[PDB]
Amino acid sequence: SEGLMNVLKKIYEDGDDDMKRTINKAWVESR
Amino acid sequence: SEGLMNVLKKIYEDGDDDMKRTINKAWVESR
Amino acid sequence: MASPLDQAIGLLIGIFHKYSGKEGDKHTLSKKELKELIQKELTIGSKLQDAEIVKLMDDLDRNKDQEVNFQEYITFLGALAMIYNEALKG
Amino acid sequence: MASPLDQAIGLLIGIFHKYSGKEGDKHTLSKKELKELIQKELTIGSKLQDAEIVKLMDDLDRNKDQEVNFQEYITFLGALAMIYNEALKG
Repeated sequence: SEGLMNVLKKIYEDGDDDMKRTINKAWVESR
Repeated sequence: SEGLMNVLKKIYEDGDDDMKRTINKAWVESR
Repeated sequence: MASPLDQAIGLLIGIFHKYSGKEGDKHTLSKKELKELIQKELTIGSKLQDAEIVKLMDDLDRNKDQEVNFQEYITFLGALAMIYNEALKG
Repeated sequence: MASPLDQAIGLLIGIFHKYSGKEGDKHTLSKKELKELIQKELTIGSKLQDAEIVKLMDDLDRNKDQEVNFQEYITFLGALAMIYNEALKG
């Protein structure tokens, strides 16, 4: 495989809760 | 070269200045 | 627990994907859809700066003329943050 | 919108410049700077992943082979943002 994205995919597993709220805020401003 | 920074300056000078506010917060809050 | 940076890169995602979502699931913006992002995010309504936005669009389209990809749109925001002058001084 | 984006690009500089400017006026991150930036500002999911954090640091330095510069660090955050592919699919 590309190798790169498989190292970066380990940072996804950090378990954050605010990023998925802030994306929704940045969408909801244009409703 | 193209006059990149001279066209991007027109956006720096249009931004709401929260850039420098958030920088100064992030420089204080980590201690 | 990467929350402070993850939500800031999440702001750039949540801005960008509104404008591609106008036509589909894609991770790209076409040159006029990119200009829609600029005018709808940076609301210079009735100002003379749209002549500067069509040049800013040509600086963005220099990555690819047909449609500008999300990663190159972030590379351009990296230049925009560097050209801010005061930000990298304090 | 403008102010929501302008503070988010201010988060990236509010994180970055504390490390690049730690021993001068410098605008680049060396291998120790980027690792200290992540372990202080983002922490981690588990300390067992730190061997993959030094590989992410080596993939960041891939751009220059000594120390990574600001636009290249943001370009790599564009690839890190692309790993959150669901937010770029909607």
